[PDB]
Amino acid sequence: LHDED
Amino acid sequence: VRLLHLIFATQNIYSYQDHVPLQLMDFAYRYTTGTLQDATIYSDHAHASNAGNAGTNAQLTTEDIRLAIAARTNYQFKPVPPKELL
Amino acid sequence: VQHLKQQIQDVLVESGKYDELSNFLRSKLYQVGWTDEINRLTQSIVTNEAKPTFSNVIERIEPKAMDIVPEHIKTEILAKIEEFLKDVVP
Amino acid sequence: MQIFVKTLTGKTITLEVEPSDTIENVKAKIQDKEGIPPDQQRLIFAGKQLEDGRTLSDYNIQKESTLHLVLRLRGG
Amino acid sequence: SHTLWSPSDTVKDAAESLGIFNLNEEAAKNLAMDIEYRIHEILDQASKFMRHGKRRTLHTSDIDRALKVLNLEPLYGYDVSRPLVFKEALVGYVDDDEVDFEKLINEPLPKVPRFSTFTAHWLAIEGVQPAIPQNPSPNDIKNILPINRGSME
Amino acid sequence: KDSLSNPLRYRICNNCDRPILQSCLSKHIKHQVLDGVAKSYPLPLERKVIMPARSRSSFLRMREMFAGAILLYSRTAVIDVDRAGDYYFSVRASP
Amino acid sequence: DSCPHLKQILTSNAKDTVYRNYGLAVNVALALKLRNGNIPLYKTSDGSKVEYKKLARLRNKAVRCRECLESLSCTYFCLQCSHVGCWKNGHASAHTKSTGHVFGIDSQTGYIFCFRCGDYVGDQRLEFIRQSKQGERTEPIMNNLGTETIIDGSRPPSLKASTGLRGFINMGATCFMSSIVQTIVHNPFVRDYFLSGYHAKCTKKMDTCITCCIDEIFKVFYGTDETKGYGPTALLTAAWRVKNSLAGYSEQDAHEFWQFLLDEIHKSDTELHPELDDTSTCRCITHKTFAGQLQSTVTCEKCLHSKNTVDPMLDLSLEIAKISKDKVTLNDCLDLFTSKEKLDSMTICSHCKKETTRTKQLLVRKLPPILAFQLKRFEHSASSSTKIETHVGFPLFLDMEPYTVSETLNSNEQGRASWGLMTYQLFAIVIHIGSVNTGHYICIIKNRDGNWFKFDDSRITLVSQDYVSKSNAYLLYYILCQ
Amino acid sequence: AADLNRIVLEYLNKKGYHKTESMLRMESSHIPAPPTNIPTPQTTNISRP
Amino acid sequence: FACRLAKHRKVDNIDMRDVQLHLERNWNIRVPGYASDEIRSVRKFQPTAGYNQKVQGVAISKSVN
Amino acid sequence: YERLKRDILALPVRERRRIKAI
Amino acid sequence: SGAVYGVDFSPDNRYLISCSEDKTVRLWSLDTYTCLVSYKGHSSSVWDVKFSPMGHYFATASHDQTARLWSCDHIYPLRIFAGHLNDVDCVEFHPNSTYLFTGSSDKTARMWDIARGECVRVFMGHSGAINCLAVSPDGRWLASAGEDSVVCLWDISTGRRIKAMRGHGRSSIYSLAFSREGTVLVSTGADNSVRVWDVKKNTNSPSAQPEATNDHMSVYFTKKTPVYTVHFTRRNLCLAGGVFGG
Amino acid sequence: SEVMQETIWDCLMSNILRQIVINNILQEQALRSSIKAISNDDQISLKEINAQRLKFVKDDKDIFNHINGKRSENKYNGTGADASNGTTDTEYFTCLNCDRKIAGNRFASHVDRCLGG
Repeated sequence: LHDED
Repeated sequence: VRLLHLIFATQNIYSYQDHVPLQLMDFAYRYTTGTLQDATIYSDHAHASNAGNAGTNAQLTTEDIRLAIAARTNYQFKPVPPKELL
Repeated sequence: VQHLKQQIQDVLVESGKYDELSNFLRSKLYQVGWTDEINRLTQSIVTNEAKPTFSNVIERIEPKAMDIVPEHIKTEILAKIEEFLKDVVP
Repeated sequence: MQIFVKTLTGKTITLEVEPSDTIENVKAKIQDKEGIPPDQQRLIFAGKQLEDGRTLSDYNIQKESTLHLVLRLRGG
Repeated sequence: SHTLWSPSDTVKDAAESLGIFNLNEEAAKNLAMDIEYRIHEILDQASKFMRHGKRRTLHTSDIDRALKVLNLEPLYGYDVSRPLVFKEALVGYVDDDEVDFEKLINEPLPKVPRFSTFTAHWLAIEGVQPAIPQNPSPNDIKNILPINRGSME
Repeated sequence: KDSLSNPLRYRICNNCDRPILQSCLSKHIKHQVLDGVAKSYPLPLERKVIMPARSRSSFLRMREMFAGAILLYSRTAVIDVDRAGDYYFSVRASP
Repeated sequence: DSCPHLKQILTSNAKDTVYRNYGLAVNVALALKLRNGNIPLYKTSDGSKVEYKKLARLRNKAVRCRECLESLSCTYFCLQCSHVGCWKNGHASAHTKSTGHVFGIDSQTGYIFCFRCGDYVGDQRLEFIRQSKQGERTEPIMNNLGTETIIDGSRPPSLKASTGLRGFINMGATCFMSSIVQTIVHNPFVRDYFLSGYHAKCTKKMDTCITCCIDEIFKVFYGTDETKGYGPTALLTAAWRVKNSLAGYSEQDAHEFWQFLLDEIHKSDTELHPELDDTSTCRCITHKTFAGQLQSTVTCEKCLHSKNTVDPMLDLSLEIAKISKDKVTLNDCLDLFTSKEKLDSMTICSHCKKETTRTKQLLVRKLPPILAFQLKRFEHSASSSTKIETHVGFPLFLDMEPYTVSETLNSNEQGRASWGLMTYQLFAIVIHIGSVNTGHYICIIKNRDGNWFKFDDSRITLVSQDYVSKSNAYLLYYILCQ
Repeated sequence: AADLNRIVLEYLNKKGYHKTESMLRMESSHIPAPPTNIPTPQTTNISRP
Repeated sequence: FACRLAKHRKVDNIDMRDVQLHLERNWNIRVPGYASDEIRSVRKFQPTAGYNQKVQGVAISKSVN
Repeated sequence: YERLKRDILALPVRERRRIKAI
Repeated sequence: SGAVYGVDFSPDNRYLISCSEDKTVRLWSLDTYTCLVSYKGHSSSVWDVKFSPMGHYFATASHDQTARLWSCDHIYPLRIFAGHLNDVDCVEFHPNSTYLFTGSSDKTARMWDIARGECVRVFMGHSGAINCLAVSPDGRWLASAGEDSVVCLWDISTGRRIKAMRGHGRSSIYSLAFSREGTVLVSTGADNSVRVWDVKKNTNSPSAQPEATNDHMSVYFTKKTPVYTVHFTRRNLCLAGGVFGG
Repeated sequence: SEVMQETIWDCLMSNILRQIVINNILQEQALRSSIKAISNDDQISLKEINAQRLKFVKDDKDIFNHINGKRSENKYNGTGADASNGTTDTEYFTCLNCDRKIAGNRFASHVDRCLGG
């Protein structure tokens, strides 16, 4: 997953 | 081998380069050597080897070959489409 | 002169070999579907051009109908005509 | 006399019969060999189905004649 | 037997080359079955790589990649140049020999071809196809009629 | 000869509507074998099926939960201790 | 529309001279004449014996151009002299410009060509029936008020009855009947027997006589008569009076119904004779059109070929069980039928006294004008019967060459290949959808101009040949052509 | 062909929220769209990313 | 794989010593412990006469003939 | 090539084995 | 690292994207001719990578029997689409840019909602593979090109092909394209020929304009060159690309 | 020999083509003169040649319409009853043996019981 979520 | 050309004919690919039949036959030889080698190991395993306990006599039924192949396809040979997982 | 062709045909008819060529060609053309293909092509051209005028219809059928003859029929009947000629021409 | 029956598979079998033997009897002999009951058999000779109560001689069936065995395909 | 790849001699050659004696026949039938299936398997994968290179004459890179994607070991030592022979040999037949060896020194230099540069022209102005520039004439009447079909213009 | 060369040639009687053949009108007024064989359809012996423990475990768990709740009794296979090694097996299908 | 140059001629004695010259010209191409220069004698070829006789052959006296001397099929025999000109080099056209003789007869077909128009004269009804000798009966044959006041008069077919194409409504389970009846009324030999009125020897009525019911189906389908369903209803009433099971209440076999109709036609021809004909050799429509003969050979292990038996057949029933598991063709079915068997029977050879298992073979001894085939689409198992539903590829043209007696016996001999091509054309198919005990029957027929039609009780529809050849054939109907 | 119609109609019979009414509308997957137009920049405005 | 390889032993029973072999064979995990099962065979590369006959035959085809 | 290929395959005695695998 | 199988341009035309068999997707500038980003979420070879008609979002097709829709800012995928029993040969976006059309070697075609993930429609036929797809600008029409050599025109709502253009001999069809206004399309193949097809011969807008099968205006042959693509310009003309010279 | 042989084949081929075309042109000229409003020939229920621009009798690619373009019952639609638009189920025949209107699909079963008498 990417950082912001 | 001419029969390899005959097998090529099944898939509409009559444009080979003549190195392919050598190569794929070499491959199948290698593959089946390994297969019926470890199947022979398993035929020994049913014959209860160690550093001297009994003899080694060969029958090599189909079940042993099935075992020796399922281990290979455990880590090879692109399997059935795993749709549900995906 | 150009009577060579007629004289050969006269030999082929009188010898009985013209019948054998004509029957063989017809038996092959019927069996490979050519006879019913020409009939369908003739009906299609009549509709396309809106005419049953024989002379006008024949000119669009006959080139196409000659071309529809399978290679196998054409070269087999040719080889048989050639063999009968090989016997009577120097 | 001997006659023949070309069975469902095309295999030909032989029967020992008299000219006077009835069609029922013939069908019984075919059943013994082929295992098809008589009411399921259609026996054809010379373009006709052979009818129970008639004899082989009624149909001009002679020595070494061949009968043709079929079944029925029903449709509406 | 069952299928192609007659296991009476092929699989027999394999096993008797290993050093066994007892391979039941039906086993070798089933083995022929398996190796033929593996052949069709690899062959379709290399076809998938073939029709991305948008070519037809399948080369060896196709099957090499097709191995690399099946988590299967590669196969080295098959160069396009120095072509094949399949020389004969007889025994009291086997039709196998390779007499392409016995080298001692090589000192040849490969020659570089031109770079890939493109040649534009003009074709099909407003429906009509010129034959004057780099184009064909009506020579496709000589082509094989299943191939290059149709002509309306 | 050539029965389908042209349509049936006939005329209709205007008194009784019968179709009449022309000859009846006046009286009525008064090698490759191996290509065909090479259809082997080879098979393998065994195929793998990528199926982890987690997916099938959650599936089976929730399955038997609902099965015991609504209506062993679940939909299960049946394998014999003998003659196994085959590839497809029958089913109990007990409701 | 009509040719104005011919219309100008057709005014009295000039019309009659044109009638005579067409009738004289057609006579040397008519199969049924003593003047016929090609076509009387058929043996190992359709065109042998006649076609090429030096004195009076069709090839040198009608297919030979006068001007260039070539033998070309496209030639025209003149109406105003004995000259013959070809199409290809324009020589018939050259004659029409030079001598003014503008009408020619096509030597292959008899058709009249007008070289001023550049077309065939095909539309004139007189011209067409004149060649078949009706020119002198033309005024009674024609429909005029002066026929209708005192005598019957004839009209051309109506547009929607001309080809006989009409549905037969299902009356319960009558698809086995409907499919067979459509094959029968589109069979040319049967159609021409009915339209010629050969059943004018009859016991009288469609209530009681099965052949009269079939005649009423022809009249209703191709002409104008009582009501569209009337002849099929009369056939059902007559079928009930002879055999309730085949009268359409319950599902039944199509082949059994085919044999039933042909036998009842044969019985009608027998009943209307003034004395009893022997059968075989019967002279009825059934036994001159569908009747062939097998030769059942017995070959002993010294190669003594006796005693051979001769078995009459109206159809051949062919096994498809091998064929279903092999290359799926009709030819392979025929090869199974004509295969050699070594039997289970008691054998004593007269010539050598060997008691070895005899070789039996079935071969065709006499071929019929119409060849009917039944494919045995059924097999018998462990106290049950099932249907063989497998596709079987049938050709549109069928050569019966390797299935005839004596060909097999000439293989390897000096007389090898002495039997010629015998080529049938496919004209009808009956198909079955469903199992061995329940289903439905559809007929497919072919007529003139190569057209194929599909008959599904009341529903008639046009169909291409390439969809017909994909059908699961049960019964196949083949008519001799060459 | 018709077997597919048979089987899918039996399916939709089993799907309780597919009655006989709307199952036939489900069989209207053989009527296509109407001929529509391209949005020229005469009337229809642009849209944002 | 262990349970399958135990059923292979033609005795419908428990699984022991098949795990050690499966580990030593497919993965590269040896366990120097409880079971002691090795190959015992050099896996010789010559059965009776006829194979080495083919060897020498293709050898002479290579060298001279 | 296909016809010649099948003919050469028949040149080998394994044409019988090829014929049985239908 | 590996061979390149697909490339696509930015409609603002200062960037460039390029997929390979080394399960990378990569981004380049065009004012310095330089990479900026790498992308990795794929388990096997990526065949074709195509942008959105607007920009910002791009999609890829692979041999892992799945397709991933990317953005350009975020480095790992946003959505993953899984409905193929074999390899996803090609990917394309419908002109609204809210749909994706995958086509595969399983002889089937599919449609996806980028937000939903799951397949709105499936089209089946075309005995053989698939290689290239196209969309007509107005939103009814997709083109299926495959080894079978028969172009098939599909209608999204029907799920059944409106037309079955027949031609092109017996060879793979590698590429194709529509017009500016959907009046005409173009196929482009490996039988060394390009083939303009009319499209409105029997459709819901039957433009006929009167005086092997029809819907075939003209065929332009080449000098033994298999052809690989096209690009209709703004104007009347096409622009082609082939190989092999003579 | 080849040129003479092609010439012989061409004379055989052209004569055969001309014979077939003459038969076709004459038949169709006769049908057009006889029926000026010709839309369909007599034809048969079995499909003839595949549809062309001179296809007579209504040909339906969809397999649903007969030679006059009318529906028979190739659609098993309906409302669960009265379905078929009324094919043979809603047809009747007057039986002359008993003076009754009989449903057409029941004529055979009616005949067996009626002709008993």
